[PDB]
Amino acid sequence: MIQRTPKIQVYSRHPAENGKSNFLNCYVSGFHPSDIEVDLLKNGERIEKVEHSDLSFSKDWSFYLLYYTEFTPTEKDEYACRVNHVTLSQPKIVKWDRDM
Amino acid sequence: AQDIYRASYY
Amino acid sequence: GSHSMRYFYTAMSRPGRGEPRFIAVGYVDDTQFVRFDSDAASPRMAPRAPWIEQEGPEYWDRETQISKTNTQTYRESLRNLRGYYNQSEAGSHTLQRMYGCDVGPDGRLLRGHDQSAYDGKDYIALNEDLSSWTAADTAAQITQRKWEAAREAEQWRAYLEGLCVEWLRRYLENGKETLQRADPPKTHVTHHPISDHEATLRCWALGFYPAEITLTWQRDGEDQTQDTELVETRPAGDRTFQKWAAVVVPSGEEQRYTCHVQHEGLPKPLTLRWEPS
Repeated sequence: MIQRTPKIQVYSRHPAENGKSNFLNCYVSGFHPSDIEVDLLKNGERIEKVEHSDLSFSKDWSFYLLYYTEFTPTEKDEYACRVNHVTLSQPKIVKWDRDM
Repeated sequence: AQDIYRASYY
Repeated sequence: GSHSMRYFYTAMSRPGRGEPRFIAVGYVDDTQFVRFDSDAASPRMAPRAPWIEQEGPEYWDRETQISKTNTQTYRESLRNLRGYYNQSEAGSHTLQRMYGCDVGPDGRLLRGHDQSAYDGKDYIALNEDLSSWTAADTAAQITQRKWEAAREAEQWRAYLEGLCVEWLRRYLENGKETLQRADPPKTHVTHHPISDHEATLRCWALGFYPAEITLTWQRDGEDQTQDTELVETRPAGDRTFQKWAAVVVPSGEEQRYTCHVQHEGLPKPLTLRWEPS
């Protein structure tokens, strides 16, 4: 039956300013079915207390979810998003890039 | 506000 | 402009894992305002926009009640379709529904909507006349015959032409600042050298609402439409949206390139160039 691979975008709420507080977003969409798991990573280890938007879906019935957390960008800390879903052979990691 | 009738069974 | 109310329902069996789960979200335009999750601490209809909080205890009771029986009846509905399609009670299945109102800028009804999918596939859809259905297959024809024969069929339609429109107009008033003032994009262009002879120009649209937006790159007069990288419009996390468009340019020639931004919150289209500094 319908199985649709998730699209992933990692990005901040506001333009990344080293030292100033912000929000790290992992937006996953275009996936079916709705069972999916995702953690944000700081330097490679999961982040505590990550909230997420309530399950919704687009006009072609694919789901979407916004995973986020408060964070503070440093010049040095690597943040990322780790996503798994039945369509994936193994958990996919998307690195955060402040320019995208 | 939701429509109660859209709790009707398929 | 036009405005829309939508309820999105997801009902997912998880055999051997738990009871079927039921989630409802409601939207006015691109703003989510209510949420219900049958797995919650104690399942309640819960607010998610400022303006919905004006609603008294009477309101949150009806919506919680409707969603509590939604939770009961959609489990029944998954069993029917399990039966309609002759399916094992072991596999997991998904039922999705959308429904609601459209009203014009003067607040007159335009359209009602009611569509459902089952395991991602279109299943049944209400027609424009709001009083007849289109079925994807013979399973959905069973549902169609039940829905069309119901003593309640007129009251189904009366919801879309009546109560649904009344609440939409109300919500649009309770949050008229929120919901009736488009926020234009804060716009930037940024420069990203690729080699010594190529740079990436990235056009940013940020903080805008509603989500609909157009970002075009123009090399001189015409549109670089086949050389433009566009990401999907995406939520900022604060009820606004972001989007960017990017093009690779000859390192010397950045000024040949303009970004064109259209959004409901912009008087006229914007045009940006890369301003080095």
